[PDB]
Amino acid sequence: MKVRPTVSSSRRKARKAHFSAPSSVRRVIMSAPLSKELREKYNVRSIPIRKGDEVQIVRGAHKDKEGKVTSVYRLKYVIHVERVTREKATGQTVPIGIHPSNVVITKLHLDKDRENILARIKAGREQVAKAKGK
Amino acid sequence: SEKAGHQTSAESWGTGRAVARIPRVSGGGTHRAGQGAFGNMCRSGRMFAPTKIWRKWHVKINQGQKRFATASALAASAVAPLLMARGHQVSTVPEVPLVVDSAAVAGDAVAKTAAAYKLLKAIGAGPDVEKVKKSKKLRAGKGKMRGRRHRQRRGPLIVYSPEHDGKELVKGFRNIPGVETCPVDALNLLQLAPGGHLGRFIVWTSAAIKQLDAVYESKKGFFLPANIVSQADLSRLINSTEIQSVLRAPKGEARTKRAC
RNA sequence: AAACUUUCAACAACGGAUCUCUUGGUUCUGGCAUCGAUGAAGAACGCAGCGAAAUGCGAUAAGUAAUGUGAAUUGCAGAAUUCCGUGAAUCAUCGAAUCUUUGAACGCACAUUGCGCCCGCCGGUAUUCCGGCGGGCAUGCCUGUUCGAGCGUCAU
RNA sequence: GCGUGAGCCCGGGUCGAACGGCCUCUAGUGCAGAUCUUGGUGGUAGUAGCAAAUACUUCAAUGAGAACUUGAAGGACCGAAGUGGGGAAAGGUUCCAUGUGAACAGCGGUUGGACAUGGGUUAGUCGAUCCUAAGCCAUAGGGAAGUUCCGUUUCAAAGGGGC
RNA sequence: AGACUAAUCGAACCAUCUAGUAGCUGGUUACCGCCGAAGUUUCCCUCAGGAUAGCAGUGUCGACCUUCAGUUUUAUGAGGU
RNA sequence: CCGGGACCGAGGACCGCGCUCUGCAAGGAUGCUGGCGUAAUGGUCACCAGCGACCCGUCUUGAAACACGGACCAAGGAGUCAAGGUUUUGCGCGAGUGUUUGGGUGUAAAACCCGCACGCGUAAUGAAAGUGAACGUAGGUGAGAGCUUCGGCGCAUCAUCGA
RNA sequence: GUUGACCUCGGAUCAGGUAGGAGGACCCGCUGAACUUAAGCAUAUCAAUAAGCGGAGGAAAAGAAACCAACAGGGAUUGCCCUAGUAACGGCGAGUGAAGCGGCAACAGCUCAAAUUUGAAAGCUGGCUUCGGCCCGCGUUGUAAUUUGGAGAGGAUGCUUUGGGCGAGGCUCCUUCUGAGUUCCCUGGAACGGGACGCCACAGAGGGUGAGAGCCCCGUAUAGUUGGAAGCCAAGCCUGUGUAAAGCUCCUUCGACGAGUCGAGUAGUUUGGGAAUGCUGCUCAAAAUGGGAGGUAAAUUUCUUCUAAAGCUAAAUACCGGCCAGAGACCGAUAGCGCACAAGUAGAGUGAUCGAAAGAUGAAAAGCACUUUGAAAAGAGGGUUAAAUAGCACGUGAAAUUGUUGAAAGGGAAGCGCUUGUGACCAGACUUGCGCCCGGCGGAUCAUCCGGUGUUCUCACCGGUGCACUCCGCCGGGCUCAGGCCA
Ligand SMILES: [K+]
Ligand SMILES: [K+]
Ligand SMILES: [K+]
Ligand SMILES: [K+]
Ligand SMILES: [K+]
Ligand SMILES: [K+]
Ligand SMILES: [K+]
Ligand SMILES: [K+]
Ligand SMILES: [K+]
Ligand SMILES: [K+]
Ligand SMILES: [K+]
Ligand SMILES: [K+]
Ligand SMILES: [K+]
Ligand SMILES: [K+]
Ligand SMILES: [K+]
Ligand SMILES: [K+]
Ligand SMILES: [K+]
Ligand SMILES: [K+]
Ligand SMILES: [K+]
Ligand SMILES: [K+]
Ligand SMILES: [K+]
Ligand SMILES: [K+]
Ligand SMILES: [K+]
Ligand SMILES: [K+]
Ligand SMILES: [K+]
Ligand SMILES: [K+]
Ligand SMILES: [K+]
Ligand SMILES: [K+]
Ligand SMILES: [K+]
Ligand SMILES: [K+]
Ligand SMILES: [K+]
Ligand SMILES: [K+]
Ligand SMILES: [K+]
Ligand SMILES: [K+]
Ligand SMILES: [K+]
Ligand SMILES: [K+]
Ligand SMILES: [K+]
Ligand SMILES: [K+]
Ligand SMILES: [K+]
Ligand SMILES: [K+]
Ligand SMILES: [K+]
Ligand SMILES: [K+]
Ligand SMILES: [K+]
Ligand SMILES: [Mg+2]
Ligand SMILES: [Mg+2]
Ligand SMILES: [Mg+2]
Ligand SMILES: [Mg+2]
Ligand SMILES: [Mg+2]
Ligand SMILES: [Mg+2]
Ligand SMILES: [Mg+2]
Ligand SMILES: [Mg+2]
Ligand SMILES: [Mg+2]
Ligand SMILES: [Mg+2]
Ligand SMILES: [Mg+2]
Ligand SMILES: [Mg+2]
Ligand SMILES: [Mg+2]
Ligand SMILES: [Mg+2]
Ligand SMILES: [Mg+2]
Ligand SMILES: [Mg+2]
Ligand SMILES: [Mg+2]
Ligand SMILES: [Mg+2]
Ligand SMILES: [Mg+2]
Ligand SMILES: [Mg+2]
Ligand SMILES: [Mg+2]
Ligand SMILES: [Mg+2]
Ligand SMILES: [Mg+2]
Ligand SMILES: [Mg+2]
Ligand SMILES: [Mg+2]
Ligand SMILES: [Mg+2]
Ligand SMILES: [Mg+2]
Ligand SMILES: [Mg+2]
Ligand SMILES: [Mg+2]
Ligand SMILES: [Mg+2]
Ligand SMILES: [Mg+2]
Ligand SMILES: [Mg+2]
Ligand SMILES: [Mg+2]
Ligand SMILES: [Mg+2]
Ligand SMILES: [Mg+2]
Ligand SMILES: [Mg+2]
Ligand SMILES: [Mg+2]
Ligand SMILES: [Mg+2]
Ligand SMILES: [Mg+2]
Ligand SMILES: [Mg+2]
Ligand SMILES: [Mg+2]
Ligand SMILES: [Mg+2]
Ligand SMILES: [Mg+2]
Ligand SMILES: [Mg+2]
Ligand SMILES: [Mg+2]
Ligand SMILES: [Mg+2]
Ligand SMILES: [Mg+2]
Ligand SMILES: [Mg+2]
Ligand SMILES: [Mg+2]
Ligand SMILES: [Mg+2]
Ligand SMILES: [Mg+2]
Ligand SMILES: [Mg+2]
Ligand SMILES: [Mg+2]
Ligand SMILES: [Mg+2]
Ligand SMILES: [Mg+2]
Ligand SMILES: [Mg+2]
Ligand SMILES: [Mg+2]
Ligand SMILES: [Mg+2]
Ligand SMILES: [Mg+2]
Ligand SMILES: [Mg+2]
Ligand SMILES: [Mg+2]
Ligand SMILES: [Mg+2]
Ligand SMILES: [Mg+2]
Ligand SMILES: [Mg+2]
Ligand SMILES: [Mg+2]
Ligand SMILES: [Mg+2]
Ligand SMILES: [Mg+2]
Ligand SMILES: [Mg+2]
Ligand SMILES: [Mg+2]
Ligand SMILES: [Mg+2]
Ligand SMILES: [Mg+2]
Ligand SMILES: [Mg+2]
Ligand SMILES: [Mg+2]
Ligand SMILES: [Mg+2]
Ligand SMILES: [Mg+2]
Ligand SMILES: [Mg+2]
Ligand SMILES: [Mg+2]
Ligand SMILES: [Mg+2]
Ligand SMILES: [Mg+2]
Ligand SMILES: [Mg+2]
Repeated sequence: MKVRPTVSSSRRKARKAHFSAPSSVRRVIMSAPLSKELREKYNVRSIPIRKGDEVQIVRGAHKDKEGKVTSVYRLKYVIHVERVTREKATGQTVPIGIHPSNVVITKLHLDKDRENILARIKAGREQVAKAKGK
Repeated sequence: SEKAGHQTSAESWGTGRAVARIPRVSGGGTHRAGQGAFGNMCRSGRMFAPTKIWRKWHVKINQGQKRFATASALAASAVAPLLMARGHQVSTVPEVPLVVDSAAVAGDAVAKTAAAYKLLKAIGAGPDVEKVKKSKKLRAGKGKMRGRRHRQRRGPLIVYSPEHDGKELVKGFRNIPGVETCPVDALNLLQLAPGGHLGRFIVWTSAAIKQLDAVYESKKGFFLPANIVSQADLSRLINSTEIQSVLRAPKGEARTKRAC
């Protein structure tokens, strides 16, 4: 149960905030879990998904398929992964939208800022446990 | 709202125009022109006797009658047949009233939810806790839109002494569904007879049971009531020698034979 | 006997009731005190790669600077960054700026994109005329400065 | 199938996300009428009618389709106080060219003041701008609790010309 | 001409007081069970309206109070049709 | 004292009143036999036949009325809420009763706790100054449920004479 | 005569400033109705209200007694409870109506005029300025210090009081970080459903994800933790010093105190205010132990209590108009605001103003490629989808009213009640059950006794014994009894 007076538990207000969120908030809403190997390597459990990293599908009809993230369509709350597609009546190929909460990241795109994210969350995630241990 | 249905300037057309007498909107060029207004029978009108905020929402109860009812509920909580008739599962509890030693008092004695859950199982309260977990449904109407989505059953109530036990056990029992806590000196009739039905299942602590008599001694203007009868067992009275020896002989049987 | 009229069922029509849904209302409770001559509230006209409205903005015009975040926007297209460092975005924040014509509205007017005056710079032979550009000129009242009026009135 | 009754329960079809029994609590709680309110739909009925302003006919072309589209040839009307040629008030693109399924032109339509896409208004001499009329409003002053009323030369120290 | 003052004139049009008042006309929503009327008295600027008594229902309490009666009989009064 | 027909069979161990007394017609139907075991009995609907049957709501002494409203269908549509009185039902305490204007406290608009004043009641009567409820086992007489040592004691309430 | 002042009144696009408009829910004033009730109506009521006008703030206003009282006396203002539907007003009709005392919320006090600094205008706006001051001006028709009735001034008397600077530490705001299954089987287009096995919990609030998810994602609990800014409070330390200024105790004597104001008459309005409660107009118009009040007009004599005609000031109280936030036994698209949508919009009126209708394909557009008939709109095939009985005239799809197919009736209405008939369609009920005897088949262990354990203390259960005329089950044959409908 919630305690603090600044927190609201209202169905009407919660749906409004979700479906009208700006772009920098939609980034955090679209997160995915890491795989067991990466989770052990980095001591991180989840991260916002980015274009240019590998993924495996674990729910829905397109299960056990893999590929790279080709686009993050924040206005639709879906992602596109290469080679998971469909054909129109004319025979043209069109991608299928997958919600990022039923994939697992098996390899992540890395740069200077991405490394800062992973280091920052890890340091806090272990400081909490160290203080909790007393 | 105070002004709903009265934000127009309608006036009756009077008799002679072959229409019913009722205020009608004035103007032209819209659908709204010429339509009825101000009535409780009219679309977009005003309702009959609009509701006000100065109706009585609260009720005053004599404090003596409050104290009578809470004492009557405590007595009913020590009758095992009444516990079963209110839906509680108590087939494996050793005694009623159920009292546990002060092993729930120390710093972090049951301050973890895992520890508190483990203690309820050993004592014999486990089946009543699992009854709540398995009962959970979606509410069956428009209450879902208004913040009340689910319904479930009630479990045991835990009574403790905040002065001796330490009040840290509230954290441990809070997250388990169905379990409530209350101090011994602030007992609540809403929890002791939920829904107006008697026989709540209660788990006491040793320190709390010792304090219960001192609590009732210090209530100015209240004393425990006297009953209107003295022996509640009706069969002992009727079938005693004092009464059966002075009766007249029976005039008939439970079934009368038909004559003519 | 058909056709016609009437009653019931199945399928097909007309119409939008019923059931379920809700980024909207309504009522209560708690916190805070901040418009304008340094030009407000309101009105008009414009601004996008492809827009009529709605939303945003003002010739720096679907926005500029600055700070944070860290890879998009998306109906189409192109292009940019692609996180090296020089940094996507109708993102968040917001302390520096721009801010057309009006409006208490202020050179005089206005049913007119009407008619004047003062100071300076630049051109045309020019202190005086014509054109371009910049800065100015409302009313009531207060304190001070300076120039005055009156046998109101003092001394010489 | 049950119930004197208001009603309750089951079978068959359609459909797609929530719902009921029992004891208490609570109310914006039960419709045929009010020339009742809002919305939808009949008979009448393929009915009343589509008759002022004299009037149309032949050939060819276009087109799926021609009485009311275009060419030529006949027959007619308005008869200079015109059914002609230009303006003021008012409207605001109705003007021109190309093209077009539906809707509109109370019959039709290949035509249109309709629908879509583009184009079109050039002044020192014609107007406005300048002057005053009937009138309206500032300034000096006087009323009115006040929004404001009167007052237009007055019981005012009210200007402009040169070097 | 009681004529005209935007299809409005024996006192225009618009918003508000305003859900103005009506002893007067119209309407007023499921079922079964038991009981069951009045249009008469007195007063009122009272006569299409009220108060007041009567007629009706519901809740009870006192005893299950030799208790009563829209009737006959016997004795005994009053009356001017 | 003998015949002939029609309709009906409630009840469910024994018990009673009786008689013509191995038993019976006496406090309510049994015995024997045939056909058929399914649409045969039974039920729903449609239609013909015999008898019966004026349009509802409303005002009115009187409505089927030549008295008014009503073409049809769906959804909406009218004795409520507050303060102040009163009688009656249920509940707590009882010569008293009432926490909640406020304070304490809290798992925080809930629940729990506190007590100084105050309201109603405990005494009336006069315009007012004012005064202010026992002769008696809290009286006598007639009724009176219940109890009773059978002599009486006598609730509630009614009528009556007194303080 | 010249020149130089002062007083009053003016000019300037002189130097520097300031007001108007919006908003108006709540606040401070002015002005001012009628509908209605009185069963008619004029005083009355509605109401010291609606409409109209002026002026402010986060609150405004009020406020430190010319008060209440009649006591053994209280002691600035405001608000709640009570006083109290009371005293009183009123065609004494309908109706109206306060205050003192008492308990609580919140608490806080002050400064001018009237005196000679007179051994020294000791005071202030503006300009320029090394920053230290200088210069003009205001002002003696009065700018500072001193005094405000609680006092005070003027004298005695001898004790006491004060100025600067650091400052640990804490509080408020922003920001970084936070536990646990996508384990196995079934249905399904898709598990977020059912079954099995686990884990977290100071976190089982809420929302999303292809259907009801504590452990898939955002968040939710707890004290902490990385970084940044500005304020406030504050334990305790380091320093001067009496030129000056301040408090207390006593006293002969002094002791200034607001004028067309108070008060009186009269007129109007208002109040519960009654020979007149407040306000305003006109006429008259004061005083020094004087003046006001002391709820019945007047004269005489006492008593009580304050100190008018000048001024400032936080809190408890009102309000959802403005900017934010949290909620509910409220409404669910003819409801709820007029507006869930490009709504104060489209549209009407010369104008002031009036003012609607209108939400829902599917998880995903995968929004129908190709062939064929047609001038075209479209149709027929063929595709997508879990579904086109979801095709943008899109969830579900009722009634009035209409088309086709099928059944039936009809000599100037139809519909309805009771009761047979015919045709069509249909729910039940019945199918066997218990018992006895004979035979076959299989399994035990039936009665009794010993040990243990319960329990209603005499009744049972478990282990051992039993071992074929006992006990249990099945099958085959015969017999009695009971069983459905109409007679
Ligand atoms: K209105
Ligand atoms: K008519
Ligand atoms: K709990
Ligand atoms: K609905
Ligand atoms: K715009
Ligand atoms: K002009
Ligand atoms: K079905
Ligand atoms: K036709
Ligand atoms: K003609
Ligand atoms: K002609
Ligand atoms: K010109
Ligand atoms: K020229
Ligand atoms: K012009
Ligand atoms: K000109
Ligand atoms: K003139
Ligand atoms: K004026
Ligand atoms: K008009
Ligand atoms: K009448
Ligand atoms: K006679
Ligand atoms: K009977
Ligand atoms: K009637
Ligand atoms: K009729
Ligand atoms: K009562
Ligand atoms: K009392
Ligand atoms: K007796
Ligand atoms: K001057
Ligand atoms: K309001
Ligand atoms: K006003
Ligand atoms: K009193
Ligand atoms: K000086
Ligand atoms: K002074
Ligand atoms: K510090
Ligand atoms: K599957
Ligand atoms: K699966
Ligand atoms: K499951
Ligand atoms: K006076
Ligand atoms: K005096
Ligand atoms: K007096
Ligand atoms: K509406
Ligand atoms: K218009
Ligand atoms: K399915
Ligand atoms: K299909
Ligand atoms: K569908
Ligand atoms: Mg998923
Ligand atoms: Mg009107
Ligand atoms: Mg409404
Ligand atoms: Mg429902
Ligand atoms: Mg501006
Ligand atoms: Mg410009
Ligand atoms: Mg200029
Ligand atoms: Mg000025
Ligand atoms: Mg759905
Ligand atoms: Mg209703
Ligand atoms: Mg109806
Ligand atoms: Mg009716
Ligand atoms: Mg015809
Ligand atoms: Mg014609
Ligand atoms: Mg004609
Ligand atoms: Mg023609
Ligand atoms: Mg002619
Ligand atoms: Mg001619
Ligand atoms: Mg043309
Ligand atoms: Mg054309
Ligand atoms: Mg036509
Ligand atoms: Mg046509
Ligand atoms: Mg055409
Ligand atoms: Mg056009
Ligand atoms: Mg000219
Ligand atoms: Mg004027
Ligand atoms: Mg003037
Ligand atoms: Mg006219
Ligand atoms: Mg009404
Ligand atoms: Mg009316
Ligand atoms: Mg009867
Ligand atoms: Mg009279
Ligand atoms: Mg009548
Ligand atoms: Mg009696
Ligand atoms: Mg009786
Ligand atoms: Mg006579
Ligand atoms: Mg029988
Ligand atoms: Mg037979
Ligand atoms: Mg039959
Ligand atoms: Mg008949
Ligand atoms: Mg007749
Ligand atoms: Mg009538
Ligand atoms: Mg009619
Ligand atoms: Mg509805
Ligand atoms: Mg100047
Ligand atoms: Mg203003
Ligand atoms: Mg009224
Ligand atoms: Mg009246
Ligand atoms: Mg009347
Ligand atoms: Mg009248
Ligand atoms: Mg007003
Ligand atoms: Mg302000
Ligand atoms: Mg305040
Ligand atoms: Mg103030
Ligand atoms: Mg004073
Ligand atoms: Mg005193
Ligand atoms: Mg006081
Ligand atoms: Mg009282
Ligand atoms: Mg009162
Ligand atoms: Mg009054
Ligand atoms: Mg002093
Ligand atoms: Mg002194
Ligand atoms: Mg987390
Ligand atoms: Mg869901
Ligand atoms: Mg969830
Ligand atoms: Mg699961
Ligand atoms: Mg004074
Ligand atoms: Mg007045
Ligand atoms: Mg007066
Ligand atoms: Mg809300
Ligand atoms: Mg609708
Ligand atoms: Mg609506
Ligand atoms: Mg729909
Ligand atoms: Mg097709
Ligand atoms: Mg379906
Ligand atoms: Mg349709
Ligand atoms: Mg549909
Ligand atoms: Mg139909
Ligand atoms: Mg028939
Ligand atoms: Mg054995």
